[PDB]
Amino acid sequence: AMKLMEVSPLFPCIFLRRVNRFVGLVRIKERIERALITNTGRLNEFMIPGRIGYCTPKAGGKTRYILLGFEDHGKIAIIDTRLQGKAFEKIIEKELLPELEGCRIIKREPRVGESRLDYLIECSKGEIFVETKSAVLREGEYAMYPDCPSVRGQRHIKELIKLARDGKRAMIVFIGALPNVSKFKPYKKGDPKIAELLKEALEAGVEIRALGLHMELSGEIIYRGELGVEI
Ligand SMILES: [Ca+2]
Ligand SMILES: [Ca+2]
Repeated sequence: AMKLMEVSPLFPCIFLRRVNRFVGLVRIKERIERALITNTGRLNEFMIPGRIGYCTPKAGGKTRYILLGFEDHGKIAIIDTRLQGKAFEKIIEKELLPELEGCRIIKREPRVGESRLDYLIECSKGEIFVETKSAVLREGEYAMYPDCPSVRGQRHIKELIKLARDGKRAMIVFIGALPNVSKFKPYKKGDPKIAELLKEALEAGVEIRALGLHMELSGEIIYRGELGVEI
């Protein structure tokens, strides 16, 4: 394990209810507060009235707090996809993935086919498109994706497959931002098309990685290393 970054300040809160896919209500001390949710998943196991979450302030505009994660086995599971992405960016910056040494992000959200993928990364010998996905659904030692059907994700995997068949470099990285997981697999029930598409991706040449991450109550974000991938 090693430290990537720190989030400050971090406020414990009580999760009250999800208003819609973008917003939740939480209790912070005396106050009921609107908190941004940046994760399109159901997060049914986390979004339970009474559960302890962790928020950070947001300077402007619509909402003043971001719900970053939830208490999970004494640590914090990171649900916020923006934070997960920032953690990934630190991994790239610090060159902590040997295969991506000497590589850096040159474009964020470039258009690819009918969609956009997270990153275009430039290396010494060429470029690589990298899509990162949240994997915070737990089954024992596994982090899983997704927790419900994702058309957005089906599209992304299709564009990755097409890149690889065109002989371009393509990668999907699952961010297993849960403490105490050592492996990754697709949650077939959540989206059987995605599980089928990930198999097709492997065969086509799309590189698949999964990373273990969590946040400590201190705000420190910890990179545990890679998770064992099953597809
Ligand atoms: Ca994206
Ligand atoms: Ca993404």
